[PDB]
Amino acid sequence: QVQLVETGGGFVQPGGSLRLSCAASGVTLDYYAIGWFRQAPGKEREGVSCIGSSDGRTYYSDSVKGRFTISRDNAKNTVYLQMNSLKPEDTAVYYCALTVGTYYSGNYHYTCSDDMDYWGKGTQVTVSS
Amino acid sequence: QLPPAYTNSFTRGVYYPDKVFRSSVLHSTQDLFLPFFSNVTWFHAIHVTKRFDNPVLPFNDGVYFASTEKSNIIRGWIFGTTLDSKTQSLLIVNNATNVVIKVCEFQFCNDPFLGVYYHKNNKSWMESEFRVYSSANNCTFEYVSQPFLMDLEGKQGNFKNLREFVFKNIDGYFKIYSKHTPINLVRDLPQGFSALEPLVDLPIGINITRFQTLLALHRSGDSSSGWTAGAAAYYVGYLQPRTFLLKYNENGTITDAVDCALDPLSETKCTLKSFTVEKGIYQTSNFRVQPTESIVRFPNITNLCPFGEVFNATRF
Amino acid sequence: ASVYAWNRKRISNCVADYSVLYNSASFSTFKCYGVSPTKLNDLCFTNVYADSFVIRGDEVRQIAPGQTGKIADYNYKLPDDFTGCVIAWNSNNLDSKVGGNYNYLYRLFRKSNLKPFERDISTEIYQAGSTPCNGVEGFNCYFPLQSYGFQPTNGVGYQPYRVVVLSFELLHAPATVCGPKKSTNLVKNKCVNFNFNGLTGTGVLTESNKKFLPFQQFGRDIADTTDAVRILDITPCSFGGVSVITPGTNTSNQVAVLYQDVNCTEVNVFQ
Ligand SMILES: *[C@@H]1O[C@H](CO)[C@@H](O)[C@H](O)[C@H]1NC(C)=O
Ligand SMILES: *[C@@H]1O[C@H](CO)[C@@H](O)[C@H](O)[C@H]1NC(C)=O
Ligand SMILES: *[C@@H]1O[C@H](CO)[C@@H](O)[C@H](O)[C@H]1NC(C)=O
Ligand SMILES: *[C@@H]1O[C@H](CO)[C@@H](O)[C@H](O)[C@H]1NC(C)=O
Ligand SMILES: *[C@@H]1O[C@H](CO)[C@@H](O)[C@H](O)[C@H]1NC(C)=O
Ligand SMILES: *[C@@H]1O[C@H](CO)[C@@H](O)[C@H](O)[C@H]1NC(C)=O
Ligand SMILES: *[C@@H]1O[C@H](CO)[C@@H](O)[C@H](O)[C@H]1NC(C)=O
Ligand SMILES: *[C@@H]1O[C@H](CO)[C@@H](O)[C@H](O)[C@H]1NC(C)=O
Repeated sequence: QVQLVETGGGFVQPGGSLRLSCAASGVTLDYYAIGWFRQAPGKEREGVSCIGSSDGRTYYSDSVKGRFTISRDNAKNTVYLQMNSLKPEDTAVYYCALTVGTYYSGNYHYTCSDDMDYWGKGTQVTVSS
Repeated sequence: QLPPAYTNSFTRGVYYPDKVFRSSVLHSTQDLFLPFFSNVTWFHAIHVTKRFDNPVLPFNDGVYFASTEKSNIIRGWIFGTTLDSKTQSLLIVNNATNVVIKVCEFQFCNDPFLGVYYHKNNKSWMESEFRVYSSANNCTFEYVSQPFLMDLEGKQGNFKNLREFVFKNIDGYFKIYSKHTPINLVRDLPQGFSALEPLVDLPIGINITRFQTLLALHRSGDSSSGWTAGAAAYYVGYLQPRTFLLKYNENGTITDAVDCALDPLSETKCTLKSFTVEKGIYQTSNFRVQPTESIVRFPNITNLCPFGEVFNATRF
Repeated sequence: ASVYAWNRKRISNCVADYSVLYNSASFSTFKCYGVSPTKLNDLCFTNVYADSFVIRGDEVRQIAPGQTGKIADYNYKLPDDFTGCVIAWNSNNLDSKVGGNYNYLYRLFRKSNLKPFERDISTEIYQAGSTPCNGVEGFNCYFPLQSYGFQPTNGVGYQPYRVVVLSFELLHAPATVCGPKKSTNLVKNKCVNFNFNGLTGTGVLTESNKKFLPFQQFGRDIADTTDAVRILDITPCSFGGVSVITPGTNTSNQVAVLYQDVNCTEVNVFQ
């Protein structure tokens, strides 16, 4: 019954600033990697960020430019992602997804494949002239 | 260095051809037997060089191995084709503790052997060195028998025990046949006839082309020079496919035997299926001439097939 | 061991009873191919290779000859002509940890599919991105190993199944593993069908006076036919001819019957 949800997709002219909330419920895993994957129409399933819950190490793509900040809300079991300087092509519906951690050789790995366990209803972001 | 010595084996090296009981009957069986009165290679072990001879010998169709011992110098055998861990090998040892039969890919050294140390302070002998193999990774067959202890000392005098073995390898089965005998000679081959009872039929299923021998030495300067072999002798002969007429007795033992290819009389006995040949004339076989140097004859005309007319045609 | 590195052990040089193994309520999943459940004891094999691991409930169906899947392609491949079969049973009690990552891992990424019966020890990073990863773990350079997460509350499809696959091999040598072929009771003083160590026949088994040798099993008399066995003598029971003595139908109708060479203490009776 582990549930995930995304909120906060926002529409504005180019260069805006937006907040995305990834709220989970009934998580049964002490450690879990959470990722954000975009999908608008005509736009496939490619990763933008994925984060390890044990310490907060962050993997991110060549399009982060630093405007993608993801904070691990520990108390409210949430991923708080904020993006400024909106990119007109990064417009998409976004899924935030949860995977089990990896404990190999006494160290933790956080892998976020194209298919990542359960997904959640997406939030669409539209930014264009 | 000294050239290998030969010996004339006399009615020696006969094993039970099959498992079936037979009483007061004569059975003519065609098996891999040891020919009567044959040259077997003789290998010594005498302190007097020191005559340390454990060379590599072929394993063509079976091996007869006699051993005249007084101190259990003979230890065992190693079987294989390459003996370099490239192909699976086999090992049998009558160690001072157990009986060991391994079948595995072993990296055999140039001179595999065993050595029992002797201490001058106390009359005790214990196994010291065992240099046969180094590694063993991929293999299946393994066996170590129940532990047991024997003398381990080297007595003075002449040979007193005769250990006879026959090794055969056919249909993936390695059969060892064994026999023990009390003998009181000095330096010879014991006379008389005694059949060799089976010992075990190991289901190995490998190619064995060559084999060696394992001997026990005595130590009491340099490791490569400070060794004494101790007195013993072992006889090696080769088995050939021959037909033997074996006479049993009231019990199941093979009391006597003849070989059909020793002399005309033995062949006649084989034909008559009896040890006693009555006065007369008997057809036994057929003398024939085996032709050699086959010759083929054809007309001598090449006929000048015109390959050149096409290969060299000037303008092409 | 985990599925990515399955442990293989060899069984040989022993007699194997599969009947107890097959009639066991513990083993929920038992599908066998290339072997007969009715005649498994009769069949003999040189070597047995047992590969043991643990997988998910759904992945059990993936482990089958000619079947492809995420686990099958990258962790354990079964040959098309595979001889032997697989055994699976639930082990949710062993993985009783409430929640967390486990050391059990599977190779979710690989460059190409495995050859049959191939093991991949190496766990180097899979360079998914076309851009040179340059040996850096991260995005587009995902770690090939993925954990399982066997929780007790998980559904039946996610419960751990302990899967062991037995492969039977008959090399260029006589087999070393055979069925129990348990012996039945011995019956004598009456001609019966006997099969002693592969020696088949019919006849009366009788107490023996002849003494064999320790290694001797069978026994043959003149003309090379079995007369004793290990010790009992084999004597075929009374067979012969039957003739009818008649005075002629012209003078009478009743007849006498001669059973030749038969001690009729077995079968107006004269010997
Ligand atoms: C066989 O033994 C006899 C023994 O006198 C010997 O003369 C002969 O040379 C031997 N045969 C061979 C081939 O060496
Ligand atoms: C014999 O003496 C040696 C000393 O070289 C010693 O190591 C060994 O234990 C002794 N054995 C016995 C039985 O006294
Ligand atoms: C033994 O040698 C024969 C040579 O014909 C070969 O066919 C066979 O494969 C070999 N077997 C082993 C176990 O080396
Ligand atoms: C062999 O047969 C003889 C009968 O002549 C008998 O005395 C002897 O005991 C038998 N051998 C054995 C080992 O029983
Ligand atoms: C074949 O041999 C015969 C016999 O001497 C000879 O006359 C003839 O010329 C030969 N032919 C050729 C083509 O060598
Ligand atoms: C022409 O070709 C033929 C091939 O049949 C060859 O034998 C011959 O030598 C060639 N000519 C010369 C001059 O080598
Ligand atoms: C028996 O044979 C005699 C010949 O003397 C004949 O007369 C008679 O009819 C025969 N009886 C029967 C029943 O055939
Ligand atoms: C026939 O059998 C009886 C008992 O079964 C025996 O007394 C008799 O001697 C047998 N006949 C012969 C000819 O031995």
